[PDB]
Amino acid sequence: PLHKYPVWLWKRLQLREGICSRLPGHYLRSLEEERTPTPVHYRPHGAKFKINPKNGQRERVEDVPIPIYFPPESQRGLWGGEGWILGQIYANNDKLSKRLKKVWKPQLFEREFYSEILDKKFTVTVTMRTLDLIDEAYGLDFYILKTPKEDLCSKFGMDLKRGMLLRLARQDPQLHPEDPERRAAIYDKYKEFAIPEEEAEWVGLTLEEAIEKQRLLEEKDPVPLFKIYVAELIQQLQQQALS
Amino acid sequence: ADRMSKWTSKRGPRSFRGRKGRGAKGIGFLTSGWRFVQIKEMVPEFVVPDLTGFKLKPYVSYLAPESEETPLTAAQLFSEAVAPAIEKDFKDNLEKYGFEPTQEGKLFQLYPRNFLR
Amino acid sequence: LTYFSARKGKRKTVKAVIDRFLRLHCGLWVRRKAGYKKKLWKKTPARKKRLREFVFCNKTQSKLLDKMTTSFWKRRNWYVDDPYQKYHDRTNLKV
Amino acid sequence: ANFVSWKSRTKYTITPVKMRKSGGRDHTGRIRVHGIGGGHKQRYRMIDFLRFRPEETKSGPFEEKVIQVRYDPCRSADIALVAGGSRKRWIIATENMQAGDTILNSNHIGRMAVAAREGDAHPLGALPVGTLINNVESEPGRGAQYIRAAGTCGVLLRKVNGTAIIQLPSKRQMQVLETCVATVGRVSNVDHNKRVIGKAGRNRWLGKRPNSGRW
Amino acid sequence: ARGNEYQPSNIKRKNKHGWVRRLSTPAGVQVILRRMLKGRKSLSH
RNA sequence: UCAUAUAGAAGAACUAAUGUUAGUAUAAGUAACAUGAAAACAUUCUCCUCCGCAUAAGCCUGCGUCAGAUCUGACAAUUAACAGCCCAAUAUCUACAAUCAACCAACAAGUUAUUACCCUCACUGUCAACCCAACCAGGCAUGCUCAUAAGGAAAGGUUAAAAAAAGUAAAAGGAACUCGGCAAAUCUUACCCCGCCUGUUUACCAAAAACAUCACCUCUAGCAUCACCAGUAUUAGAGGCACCGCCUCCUUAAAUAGGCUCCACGAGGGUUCAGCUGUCUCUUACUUUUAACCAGUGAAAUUGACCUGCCCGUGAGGCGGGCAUAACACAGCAAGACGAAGACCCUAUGGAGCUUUAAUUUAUUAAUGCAAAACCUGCAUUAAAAAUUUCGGUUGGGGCGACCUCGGAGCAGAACCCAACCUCCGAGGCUAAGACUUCACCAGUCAAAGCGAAGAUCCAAUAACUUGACCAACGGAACAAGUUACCCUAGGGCAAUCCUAU
RNA sequence: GCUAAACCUAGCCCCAAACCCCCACCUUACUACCACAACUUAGCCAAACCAUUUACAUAAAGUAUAGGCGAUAGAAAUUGAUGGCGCAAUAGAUAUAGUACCGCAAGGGAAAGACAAGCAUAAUAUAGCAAGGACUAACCCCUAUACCUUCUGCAUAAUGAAUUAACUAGAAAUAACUUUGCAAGGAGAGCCAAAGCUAAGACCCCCGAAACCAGACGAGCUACCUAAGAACAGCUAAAAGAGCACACCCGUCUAUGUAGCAAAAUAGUGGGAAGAUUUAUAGGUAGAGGCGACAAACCUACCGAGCCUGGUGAUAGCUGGUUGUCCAAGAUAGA
Ligand SMILES: [Mg+2]
Ligand SMILES: [Mg+2]
Ligand SMILES: [Mg+2]
Ligand SMILES: [Mg+2]
Ligand SMILES: [Mg+2]
Ligand SMILES: [Mg+2]
Ligand SMILES: [Mg+2]
Ligand SMILES: [Mg+2]
Ligand SMILES: [Mg+2]
Ligand SMILES: [Mg+2]
Ligand SMILES: [Mg+2]
Ligand SMILES: [Mg+2]
Ligand SMILES: [Mg+2]
Ligand SMILES: [Mg+2]
Ligand SMILES: [Mg+2]
Ligand SMILES: [Mg+2]
Ligand SMILES: [Mg+2]
Ligand SMILES: [Mg+2]
Ligand SMILES: [Mg+2]
Ligand SMILES: [Mg+2]
Ligand SMILES: [Mg+2]
Ligand SMILES: [Mg+2]
Ligand SMILES: [Mg+2]
Ligand SMILES: [Mg+2]
Ligand SMILES: [Mg+2]
Ligand SMILES: [Mg+2]
Ligand SMILES: [Mg+2]
Ligand SMILES: [Mg+2]
Ligand SMILES: [Mg+2]
Ligand SMILES: [Mg+2]
Ligand SMILES: [Mg+2]
Ligand SMILES: [Mg+2]
Ligand SMILES: [Mg+2]
Ligand SMILES: [Mg+2]
Ligand SMILES: [Mg+2]
Repeated sequence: PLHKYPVWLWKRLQLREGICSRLPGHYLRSLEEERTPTPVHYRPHGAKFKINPKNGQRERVEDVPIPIYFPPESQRGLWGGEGWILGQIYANNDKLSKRLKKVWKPQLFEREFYSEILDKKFTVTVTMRTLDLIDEAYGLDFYILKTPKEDLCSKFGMDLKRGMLLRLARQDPQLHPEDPERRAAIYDKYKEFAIPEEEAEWVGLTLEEAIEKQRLLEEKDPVPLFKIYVAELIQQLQQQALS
Repeated sequence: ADRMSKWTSKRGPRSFRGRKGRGAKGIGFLTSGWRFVQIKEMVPEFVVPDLTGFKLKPYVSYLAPESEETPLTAAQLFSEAVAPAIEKDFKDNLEKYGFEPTQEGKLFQLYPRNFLR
Repeated sequence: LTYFSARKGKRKTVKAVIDRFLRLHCGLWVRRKAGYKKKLWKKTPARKKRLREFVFCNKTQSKLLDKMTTSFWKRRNWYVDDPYQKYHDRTNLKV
Repeated sequence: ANFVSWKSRTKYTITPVKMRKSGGRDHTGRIRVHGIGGGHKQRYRMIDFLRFRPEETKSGPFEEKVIQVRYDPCRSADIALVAGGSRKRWIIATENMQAGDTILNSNHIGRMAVAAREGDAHPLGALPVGTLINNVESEPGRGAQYIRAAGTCGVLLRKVNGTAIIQLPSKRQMQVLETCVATVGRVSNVDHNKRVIGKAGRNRWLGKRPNSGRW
Repeated sequence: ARGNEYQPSNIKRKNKHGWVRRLSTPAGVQVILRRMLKGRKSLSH
């Protein structure tokens, strides 16, 4: 026979049926939405069209992203967007020589980074690209706060983002006690990434963590029906009395 | 080389034959040297009543009226259990009418069940 | 050739022919006398004259190449300044 | 393979412990070194090589007297049970060590070389030039790793500022800090070379087996 | 002489083909799942 | 749609794939199998067993009763003291063997103090003629009985043919048998080759002269907590060799057989003395199984159909020409029905290998060298380690060796064409009617007039005008050899020179 | 006359629509009850080898483009979007069932329910592909070298068939030809058009390798190793891989057996039998890998490379087959 929905619509169907159905709207929107990562390992074609030399006509061109592997060890660091390139090469860079296996891996370092909204020093593994992006962004905090989920591609980075966004949203005093002026300075410096708390709690959560959070949020000890029935009795008795 | 027939205590070598029970509850624990200590508390003491003078028998005469199936529902129980006390006291803060808010300080807990049929 | 493509299910042409032969619309095929560009220094002038020519292909070759090319390459083509515009048609053919 | 290596003891004691053979099998399960397996069951005596170890809450050079000098399956030399203070230790003995002898263990570098008895433990610098030493250590406070086998003499060659050059039995030199503690003499069980084992059964008893292959 | 390669032993049979040995590795869970799918009523030895 | 016809459709037709499934045949009522004797069914007798009893392991009700049949159902059972199922924590300790354990002699070197607890016997195995071998002269650990206190039955009945199997006896002779004294009977001797010895190996054709082995020698390695190793140059790993000492003409009557030193040993190989014997000269008798007959139960390979003869000829039960010839069981035999697994030669642009100085690679590792922030990342070079891949054609007798394209002379005497590893030698100006040709194509060849002057394709360098090597296996894979005695699959299989007589 | 022969439905196939559903149980699963963890398809296969390469709405278009520019691969812009000429018990699902049974395991995987052959009634009579011409007459007379497939024809040269019943093997484009519609236009958009277009009709099989690659299952047999156990009478000799010889282990030579008692046994004769011995029990090593006192020996009866599932209907210039009637044309230059 045949299903009533294709195979790739099953995920989107599941996101509407059960516990996943009660998640807040904005989290679902942030989850379903897809964005292409910024190019990292390939030179993107500048324009939508191009003249090729072999014939001379105006042919369309697209940029097809290289597929890159992120081993789980990166999820504990900030690799930027970089990663492994698993593929093949021609031996002598001539097409008539053997097709050989090849893996290109980034050059990783360990370093220390100071987060001001967190006022904490983290030890993180990174790559030269991550340092250059941080410098171009004028600080680690800005780099983690303005970059979107897709370019970071690091659960650690998204957790940092959730912490910083929650710290800004609450305006909680725990950043720098005994100097509120420094608190106000730091908080207002990043005043642009100020989103409400209800949206701050869910930033970066994977789907499973979201389901667990919703369950814990709604799980509750059933109310004794004694209270319910006595309430109904009291309502009926009051109605009878006022009549 | 037989895998369809059930697996029971009569099957393996000495060790298996000993370990595997036969659905029978335990009542104690093994101490040192394969010595068994029984506990008087883990042995179900039956509670049989005094049947003397009882006017009911295993069966009921065929000369009995029929009736309708009315299963007891929480509402039905509440209706004649506590409601009349409420109404009598409604003419002039819930534990006084039998409500039990928590179930740690009673011998027969209702949820979870700490007693037996 | 490929009588049915895996992705569409149509016939497919052998592009090694398109780059070698020209189909005059009404049947004939014209080629270019292999051996003509290279080694032109020990060939007699008459031989060089022969090799430059555009020659026709006999019946079996024409039927073969008709098989190796789909319908698109047999249509009626109205090109602006076609050096072969006048050869598309036979005139006064007896049998 | 569930292979918890037997060398799991942490506390030190003179009582033999229960060896488990390997047969050449490493933790994975494959023949890593061919030609090993079988042979007589053995127990292991934890021979202590830091021959200058002062007992709890004590210091300064200490004297110990031996009790017996017995065969040992694992070694090639003959171990000896030395008693000192309130402590017994298994230590590799030299050739001319009899039950009842006494031995000194010191870290005290004297003004000049102290004539040392043929079983005592002294820092390299403390010895004179041209003597024979055993149980040398690469660096101080580490333990004896170099010469330990049966009947092997290690000559001391020279001393310079803060270091000493010693000659290992393999006919080559090495430098070590002058505060490294060695023992003067020749390791016991001399002429262990001349052991004609006679028959393949003896090889099997020791632990070796004949293995073709070794790809 | 051959043919008697099966020297039965309950310990071995339950150790190298049993429920827990299958469930102690992804391949074994795949085996159990195949035999659940095909309908078998003897999933594990 | 008429309601067998006119149309439209389609899993649309089986004398044949060692086709598949089911039925029944043939060989065939053949091969093979089974129950010690008498009886009064209570019993007695004859004979046999390295067997029996128990635990373990395995199996799971698998000869208990009753009732139906020649196995089905119901009912019943194996009672824990034996065996399993264990342990409160922490620190401490825990040097000396076992061998009747004492003498000698060795080497392979073999639990408690404190803290916490005053609780009692629950749960499971318990049967049998049994398990692994499809049902079975096979396999099956331990304790005890060592010929049995326990357990069993080698002959369904008969007769005493052949051939076969096992055994007993044998006149005279005693290896004349034979490849060989294999088998059997008897128990002795001597040497030679190989290997030092005990051991190990081709489960299912090789137990050896092969492997291993003490002894010797060579090469590598200066050292921590997962092997070597809780080891350290008299150690560890990897190789060669094989202790130790010494060096780097007789035989027979007759004969192609036998005749670095080096004790001991060998189901190793060869030879010899003496004896022994049915091995033989030369077989014979008896017994047992088989056998043949009666009764019960009852297969399998094989089979185109058969109404299934001999001789000669052709190229043989079946054709031809002669001969023979009423039908039918039963037991034998092995000349014929090319009577029903295993080899050998050749082929495949089949498969899988092995070695390489056969082609391609360095992806992985190891060294370096260069950039990257004391270690990892990227690039390059060098090597080992591997990885993918192939084995042109004609042929003495397949191999060796030559040749492989084009051209000229006889075969092919007189249009054209016709083979050769048949016969003899070399070569690597433009435009345009019409035609010829190397038996295809691709190439190749001649050419009036007219106008002007007198060895393929693809690739790279190219503005170009076009250009080249290899492709000589010369219709050309862009770059691939030696070999398979371990191989696997698909398949094919009227004599120049001479011998002799008239 | 037996044996049989017959039957219908139990169900199933392809569509459409609709998004589908008390107790015990991860230890030895189905056991009331104590201190680690998951995150590029290679290759069979084509190129007639093989090495780069090789596929996973309609139209534009098999066009641009890619490619040992070979085999082949191949876009986009834009366009517009309850039923059955199905099976009916060897069919249809493998199904009454993933059960029985086979295998240690992964895994494999059934059958079936409602006067055909073979025989009997009734053995045969010279002689012969078992028939034909016939004959008053069954035989007797004359004629007469079985069938399929493969080799030049084959006497059977070779291969295949005991026999009956059921099931079992020609799927499609490019042109052309025939018949219709319309015809300088055809076509229900895209395409063709110098009589063409649109529609229909006709034509391209089955079984079979050794292999390759991927992921699972296997060391209850055997090779080796680990932990903790067990056995070795008697005699001779006293600390020895000692001698003779039981239990135990092996398997020298001969005979029996060869569908056997046994897919390697039996009887005798033999080697070892306190050791490098033999052995019960649990664990380990996993397939180009393990192990190996090297024999290409062994890794569950078949190992110069296990077994199972998948890619897989692998490929096969090779072998074998290929089914109604009747007629007609129809054969040996060569590169
Ligand atoms: Mg009809
Ligand atoms: Mg058909
Ligand atoms: Mg047939
Ligand atoms: Mg017969
Ligand atoms: Mg018989
Ligand atoms: Mg009991
Ligand atoms: Mg007990
Ligand atoms: Mg019993
Ligand atoms: Mg008896
Ligand atoms: Mg009998
Ligand atoms: Mg009889
Ligand atoms: Mg005689
Ligand atoms: Mg021997
Ligand atoms: Mg021998
Ligand atoms: Mg009979
Ligand atoms: Mg003849
Ligand atoms: Mg006969
Ligand atoms: Mg060929
Ligand atoms: Mg090949
Ligand atoms: Mg000529
Ligand atoms: Mg010719
Ligand atoms: Mg020509
Ligand atoms: Mg002229
Ligand atoms: Mg060629
Ligand atoms: Mg040629
Ligand atoms: Mg190919
Ligand atoms: Mg069926
Ligand atoms: Mg079926
Ligand atoms: Mg009939
Ligand atoms: Mg014949
Ligand atoms: Mg046949
Ligand atoms: Mg084992
Ligand atoms: Mg095929
Ligand atoms: Mg061919
Ligand atoms: Mg004709």
